[PDB]
Amino acid sequence: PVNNRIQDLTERSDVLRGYLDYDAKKERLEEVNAELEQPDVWNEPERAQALGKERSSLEAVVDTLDQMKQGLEDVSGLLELAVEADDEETFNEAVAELDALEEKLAQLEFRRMFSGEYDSADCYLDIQAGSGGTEAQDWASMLERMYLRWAESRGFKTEIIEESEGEVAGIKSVTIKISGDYAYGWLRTETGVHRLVRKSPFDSGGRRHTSFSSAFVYPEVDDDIDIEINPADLRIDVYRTSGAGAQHVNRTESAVRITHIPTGIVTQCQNDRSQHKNKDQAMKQMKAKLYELEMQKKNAEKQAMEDNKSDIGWGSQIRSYVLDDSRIKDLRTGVETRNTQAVLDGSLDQFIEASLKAG
Amino acid sequence: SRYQHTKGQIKDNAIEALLHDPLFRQRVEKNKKGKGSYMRKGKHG
RNA sequence: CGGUGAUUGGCGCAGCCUGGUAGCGCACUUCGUUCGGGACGAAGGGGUCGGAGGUUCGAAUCCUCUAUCACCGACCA
RNA sequence: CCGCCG
RNA sequence: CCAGGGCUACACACGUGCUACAAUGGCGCAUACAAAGAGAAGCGACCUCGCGAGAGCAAGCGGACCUCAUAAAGUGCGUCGUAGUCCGGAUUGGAGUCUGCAACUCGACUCCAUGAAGUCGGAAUCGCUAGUAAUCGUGGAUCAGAAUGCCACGGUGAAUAC
RNA sequence: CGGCCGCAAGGUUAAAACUCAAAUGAAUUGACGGGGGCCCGCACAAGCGGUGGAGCAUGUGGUUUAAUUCGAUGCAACGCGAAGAACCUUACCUGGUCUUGACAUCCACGGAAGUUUUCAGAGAUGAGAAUGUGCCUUCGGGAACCGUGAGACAGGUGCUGC
RNA sequence: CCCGCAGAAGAAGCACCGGCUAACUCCGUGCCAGCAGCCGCGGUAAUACGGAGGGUGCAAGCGUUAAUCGGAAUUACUGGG
RNA sequence: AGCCAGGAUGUUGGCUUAGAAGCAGCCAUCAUUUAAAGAAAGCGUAAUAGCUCACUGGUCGAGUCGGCCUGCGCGGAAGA
Repeated sequence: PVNNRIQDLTERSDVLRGYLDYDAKKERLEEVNAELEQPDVWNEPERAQALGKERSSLEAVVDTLDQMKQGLEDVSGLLELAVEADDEETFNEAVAELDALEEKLAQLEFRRMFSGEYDSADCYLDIQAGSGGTEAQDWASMLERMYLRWAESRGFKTEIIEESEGEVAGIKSVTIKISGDYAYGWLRTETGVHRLVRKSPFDSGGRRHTSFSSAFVYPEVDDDIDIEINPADLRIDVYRTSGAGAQHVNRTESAVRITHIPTGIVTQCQNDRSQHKNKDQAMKQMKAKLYELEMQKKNAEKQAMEDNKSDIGWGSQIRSYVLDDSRIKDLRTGVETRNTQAVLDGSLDQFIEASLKAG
Repeated sequence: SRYQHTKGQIKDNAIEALLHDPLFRQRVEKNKKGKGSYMRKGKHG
């Protein structure tokens, strides 16, 4: 009857405990309040509010699970002792304690895999085949069918944007937009190199290959809301232009220099006869030069952050897909499945949910 | 430990540059028997 | 700054002056051919004409305004 | 006569 | 292990088939000529009922004898008059029969009504040289039921190979 | 590179770092050739009728699905495994149940096997209420079958046809 | 150097084990970790990786590295094309 | 107007049970004790404390407080 949820709430209550070190969170907490046993923490309020911010996190994480620790026993214990009575008011009161625990569980589910910097926004997959010829390209499209049969099965919407098909079979690249709610939160554990071992129908020898394919998940965000700065932050001078033709080049202050003191770049203009046009041209010229200092601010972050991803070693070989030997092994979390034709064409929640709990 | 990759100063993508790098080249194996299985001396003797 | 002449399918261009009906090649789709891909052949499909408003019964076309691009003139002290 | 590739 | 469901889903694409697009044809009446198989919780005459699928009754036969079982194209006679038409038999509505515990998903068949595309088929492409191709029906296996498939049988019967 | 020679083009002299574990020569057996000669099969040619367009029947890919079980996928997969999916088949799906088990062997205890129906449940199962109590005597027992417990183990249409 | 004293008493490692080249199996791992003088091993039944048992070699040493000649008739007078 | 007094309570007000006890904000903006005392106008606190002011008595002893319509004025007002 209702024992299938009683058995289900127990198994997903201790995986949260094991993948947070439930005994060792109270270990850190008992170190936290030990410093709060000292009275003189109030002399350093930059340190003081840091400790109390860590305290309520360590309190509310274990207090959701410590009330869950009694909660698994007594809600079962309300029904397993009054199955002797078989009372109908007992079924009314059991489900009231139940969905409260199911709310405490699911808000602690969505606590850790929430998580940070527009993680709930919509998404973009960008799958490539890489190297290997046809067989790498036939595997780039099996990943395309795999995620499109997964991400449609959990209530999201697939939108193929850019696509590069193979010469003979498969695809060279695909770039989908997969939109829903908490789309990027389910797909952020997919950025990696998916390794396929099987025997090609496209090879003439029927030999055994080991192909690789990327699947780069990145979330969406708005790019630029960028306008003119406050004019107090820019200094405008005028001067006589350097040139020849008459003393018209050497009588009027028709040049202009707009200097941007939060950066220090000097946009100038001598193009026109009139100062009001030179100032109008040099102002637009500097907003172009404030685009490029904000592009190079973004592009330097794009290089510096992924000189780290390049140097991780082994370039994230995540999830060996060894179809010929009929198994599949995730790498950073180690979850193994014997069903290959189920993980192909959907059913990726053994791999995703077990990797959202781990870091 | 680190990995000295091919593509000097990778800009954008941090995972689709290495996919062309010979760390992720296609490992294809040898048959036996199979179109390309001649021994001449095997592993032993 | 004015003045001149464009914006037509995924792309490159016709038709626009002369108001009623939008094509050409390439690319795409399906089929055929081949062991397979290209090439080749056979079928097709695709736009309401930069945005906005006028004139007329009716606007891709005719006026007017912008929006972008291209060319030209910006001279004498 | 045309007939490229694996 | 069990009950219901699915393998019968359907914007689609391909293969292999059957039915056609008619007049060397359709329909109606009459009438001639086969071979090969199968049959016992099976094949099921005659008779009676039902327009029919079938039912009731009740012989015979584990069979060269009893049943399935009237061969169909053919031929005689009449009509149709070259029209999407008396071609086509799709889809569908109603009423049913049988098997089976059960026929909604999802069976075959009969009756009445419905009357779709199709007027010989682009590039292409397949099979066959003789009782073959083509056409015409018959039987069997699997099987309670459920074939245009498969596997067998005989009817008519070519054209062409320089 | 340097020198010498040349109007020039360039000739002549002539390295090294580095890199590979071979490069090569003649000849043998095959295979291939838009090389040659000879020869055969519906291969072409000469014909006949198809397929490709239409509707349906069936199989497949894709898509859908809770599942649309799995295998076959150039020729040599696609009316193929299937000589027959309403239930069964059936391996799949959703839910309801079971653990020495649906099937096998051994041990210990019970019970002759079975036959008649009720009730609950979708059924599997969960109790009943009834009836029967034999073939060979060690007469702590047989054999046949059923129920129960304990562990060896059964079970697998799970994987690899590389 | 000799005599006497006690007590088997204080005293065995290092390399290798696919072929060359003497000496083989089990387990772990699965083109990974690693080996390597050359050819090459490792892709799930690895005598080649790593460990174990066994064996072979040398032995107060045993291996690696470097250098030299040898094999090399591979600068050949001996002794080549 | 000064000067002396009080300036109460459940009220840790839920709130995000990290805070707002009046003090960043949603409401509500009550009833109580009251002669009065905002379920708070500044200060002060991560939030509670602590210091005042509204409001309330004593004191004193006669005029006082904020707006309207206007007359003349001041600042704003730095050049070779």
